[PDB]
Amino acid sequence: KFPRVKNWELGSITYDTLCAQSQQDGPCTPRRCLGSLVLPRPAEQLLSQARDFINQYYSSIKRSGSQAHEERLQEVEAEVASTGTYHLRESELVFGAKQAWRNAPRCVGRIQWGKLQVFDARDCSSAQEMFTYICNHIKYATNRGNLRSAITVFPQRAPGRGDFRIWNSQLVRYAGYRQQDGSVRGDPANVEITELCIQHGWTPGNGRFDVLPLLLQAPDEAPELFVLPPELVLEVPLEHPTLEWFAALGLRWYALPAVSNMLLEIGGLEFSAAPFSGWYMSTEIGTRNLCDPHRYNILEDVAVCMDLDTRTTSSLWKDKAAVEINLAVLHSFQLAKVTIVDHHAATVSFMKHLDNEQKARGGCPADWAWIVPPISGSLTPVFHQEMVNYILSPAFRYQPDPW
Amino acid sequence: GPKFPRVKNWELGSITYDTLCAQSQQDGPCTPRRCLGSLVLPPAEQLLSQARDFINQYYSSIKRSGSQAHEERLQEVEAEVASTGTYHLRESELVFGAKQAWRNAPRCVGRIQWGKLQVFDARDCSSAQEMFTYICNHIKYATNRGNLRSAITVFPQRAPGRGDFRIWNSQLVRYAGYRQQDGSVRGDPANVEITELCIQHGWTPGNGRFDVLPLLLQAPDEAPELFVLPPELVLEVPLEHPTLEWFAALGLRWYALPAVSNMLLEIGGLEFSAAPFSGWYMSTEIGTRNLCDPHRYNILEDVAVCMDLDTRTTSSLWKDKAAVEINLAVLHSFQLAKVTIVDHHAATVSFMKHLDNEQKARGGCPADWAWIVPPISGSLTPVFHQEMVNYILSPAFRYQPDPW
Ligand code: HEM
Ligand code: HEM
Ligand SMILES: Cc1cc(N)nc(C[C@H]2CNC[C@@H]2OCCNCCc2cccc(F)c2)c1
Ligand SMILES: Cc1cc(N)nc(C[C@H]2CNC[C@@H]2OCCNCCc2cccc(F)c2)c1
Ligand SMILES: C[C@H](O)[C@H](O)[C@H]1CNc2nc(N)[nH]c(=O)c2N1
Ligand SMILES: C[C@H](O)[C@H](O)[C@H]1CNc2nc(N)[nH]c(=O)c2N1
Ligand SMILES: [Zn+2]
Repeated sequence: KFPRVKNWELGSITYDTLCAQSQQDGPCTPRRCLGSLVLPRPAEQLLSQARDFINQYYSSIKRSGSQAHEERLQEVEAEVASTGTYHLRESELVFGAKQAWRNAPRCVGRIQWGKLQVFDARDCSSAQEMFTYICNHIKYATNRGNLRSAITVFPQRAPGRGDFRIWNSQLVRYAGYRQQDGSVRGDPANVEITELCIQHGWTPGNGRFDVLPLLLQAPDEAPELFVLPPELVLEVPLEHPTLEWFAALGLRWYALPAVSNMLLEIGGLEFSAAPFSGWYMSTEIGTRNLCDPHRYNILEDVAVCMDLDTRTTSSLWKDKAAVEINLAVLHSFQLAKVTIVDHHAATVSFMKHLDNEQKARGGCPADWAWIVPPISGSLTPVFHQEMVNYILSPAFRYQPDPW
Repeated sequence: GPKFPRVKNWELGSITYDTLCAQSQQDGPCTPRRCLGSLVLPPAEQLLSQARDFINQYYSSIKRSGSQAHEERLQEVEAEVASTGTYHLRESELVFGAKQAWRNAPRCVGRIQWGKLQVFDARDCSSAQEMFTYICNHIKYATNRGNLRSAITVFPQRAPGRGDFRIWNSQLVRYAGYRQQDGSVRGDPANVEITELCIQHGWTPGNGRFDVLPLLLQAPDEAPELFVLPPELVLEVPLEHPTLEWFAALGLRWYALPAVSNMLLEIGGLEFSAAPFSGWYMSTEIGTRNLCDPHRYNILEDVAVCMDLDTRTTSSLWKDKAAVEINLAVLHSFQLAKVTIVDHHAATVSFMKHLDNEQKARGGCPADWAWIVPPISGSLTPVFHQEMVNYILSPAFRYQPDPW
């Protein structure tokens, strides 16, 4: 029942016992594995998730089974029985947010899980106020380049109404403009969201790196548009340690990776706007953002600058240009004094996290295909590490686009 | 949407549904509670139903399902089982089944070539010495002086109460790994045990990093016998770099023929415990895994020092830079020597084409994403962006316990 987990570089073995705490099914069955898929295909239930989560909280502060634990369980029962829902205490919300990050199987940054600033924005009643919270979050998290993990939590979902939602997938994203010639200027991942901004009254730029405005939505209201003041949005010009021409490419990226469209689930309560940020691992920018063919797709441009032979796969021009771009990202961030981690350092620290979690919890849910970096996979220790993937709560989830 | 897994390509935005998985009759390790896809290792009644299924596959493949010859073959199979407990394949059925087992292998990126496989029937083999003759013929044919050709040699199947035909070596060609007094390993550390078994069984060992191992071959109920491959049969490629002149001075080399020799071939309930198969290398197998794994030759640091990189800090990407050059050295050296090899870009491009072929022909293709994606430059290849469904179809190759 408990799976054996082996590391093939070192020959070491552990057993995951934590997986038995899973209450939520993933996409696999004994007939077929679907672990490579990106997205997923009443009082009694809420009450039991609420109890489990409260048990988790009192166990975390070592006060499991005390009177405060007992009376808090009664408070939750009393509230659900009367209202069909309940509310979290602030410190509970703080615990739940850290735990949702801890439990995220696709996150390689989890050694940092215990260090998270939690902003309680549950007293927010308008899109305008959402914006103020978001701006303070950005300023805090950015901290002049010395990035600090943060989450801001807007009011929970309520059965009698529409959700608070941030329409953007990230707080900072570059616009993508579809052209008459069918190409895309800017970031092709953000075409649809750029078009929505324009529909809701934004005057668009014409650059490759136009920071998008935010579409913020209070319950049952049309989303409202807010331009982030450019002084809040820290960006890094990309240059190269040895290649002088690289800077001429005019490439840049923003400092703050801040996911804004996922749902935060704690004790059966759902927070549909709960944006969170940390700092980048270099491959996210250098490899995926700039090199993906359905993104900025710069590989060929860069290789031609390097005067590589582009005529054939076997000169490994792609691999060569990809390394230089990742190096440029590392160099430029370090030069601009902005927090960044390379994929070797991050995966080493992830291995340590796995060992920490083994001792603490008897395992760690991990999604191998997301943990292993998108260049030089087997050069990192996580490649050689077997991993068990499963869903624990508190959790982050995907949710439908609100349009 | 259809009641079958939906499979997306995220580069292109295209969708398919896998209906082939419905044909799987064997459970993998995953459940609704937990995914275990990253784990490397996983009577007459049972046999008869596997047999019937295989015979139906055979007759469907020649477009003769339901026909007299199909029903007669079925009757023939159950009569043979009813009186002996086993049965035997016709020659053309073995050929079909071998190719099908390769086509069904979820972890193989080379499957576009599945229809082109030379199937050597060695089901008459009766000694360890004859296994050696068969293996030498396979190696010569497959190597073809560098113009490599896919091949499989099939020795006799498991029989009840009778011992197995086994090749102890994991591949027909492997380098020795000698444990040193300083605790280190000279040669390939993956091969420490088999090397030590060969010496026990009377091999006089070398003292190099690239000593070709002898074969340990086991006929039914006999102790295994040792056979040295005549060196003229084992094609090897000395490694050099196109621009970095000192690379050749490292004395690195690899062999031409990747020939897996310890896997079990299952066809219709029948188990062929000895059926070595071979193709040609994808360059990352050698340049990235065999040469750069910390637990293999582990040459990353040596090469990066030669390249004069800053090995004191992760963020110089010294590991990534050296790896790329080692991989380019592998491609270049194999090309120069005119030995068949394919890079990870061309290999994955042709695997996508294979996925498209199989969608039309069978309605899906079992594929293990973590194995299909190459170990350098993953997201630079098109398979990274392709969702995959993994399941077990039969005929199949299986891992089997080491015989010692
Ligand atoms: C502190 C620095 C952090 C680093 C270096 C980091 C790194 C990463 C990486 C590389 C991924 C895979 C993303 C992709 O390639 O699409 C990821 C995913 C994820 N991270 Fe982290 N992360 C950090 C902080 C955080 C924080 C603060 C949270 C929440 C509080 C978080 C929650 C998540 C979640 C839920 C995912 C999965 C999202 C998805 O499926 O796209 N991470 N992270
Ligand atoms: C024609 C050129 C071929 C290429 C380039 C190729 C490539 C590969 C690669 C890269 C793997 C992943 C293994 C690893 O990295 O450890 C693999 C696995 C596999 N291949 Fe292929 N292959 C070829 C031919 C064949 C042939 C002829 C067969 C058998 C008839 C075959 C059967 C298998 C099987 C059963 C596996 C999974 C077993 C394992 O190694 O774990 N391949 N192949
Ligand atoms: C907090 C944090 C820090 C960090 N360094 N990195 C991250 C991952 C995000 C940024 N770099 C990529 C990830 O973006 C998150 C969104 N995931 C993209 C895949 C996806 C999801 C849902 C629907 C789709 F259609 C597609 C988070
Ligand atoms: C026929 C063919 C052609 C080709 N290019 N490539 C191949 C795969 C083999 C060679 N390059 C790596 C693979 O070797 C397969 C053996 N390893 C499987 C994993 C494993 C399991 C148990 C214990 C272990 F130590 C390792 C086959
Ligand atoms: C299809 C496949 O699952 C998809 O391309 C995944 C693979 N691994 C990944 N890993 C990370 N970290 N981020 C990603 O976006 C993806 N994409
Ligand atoms: C832990 C993980 O399952 C293991 O290291 C796998 C990953 N992917 C692989 N992919 C291939 N092609 N070959 C391998 O040996 C491995 N090793
Ligand atoms: Zn699975």
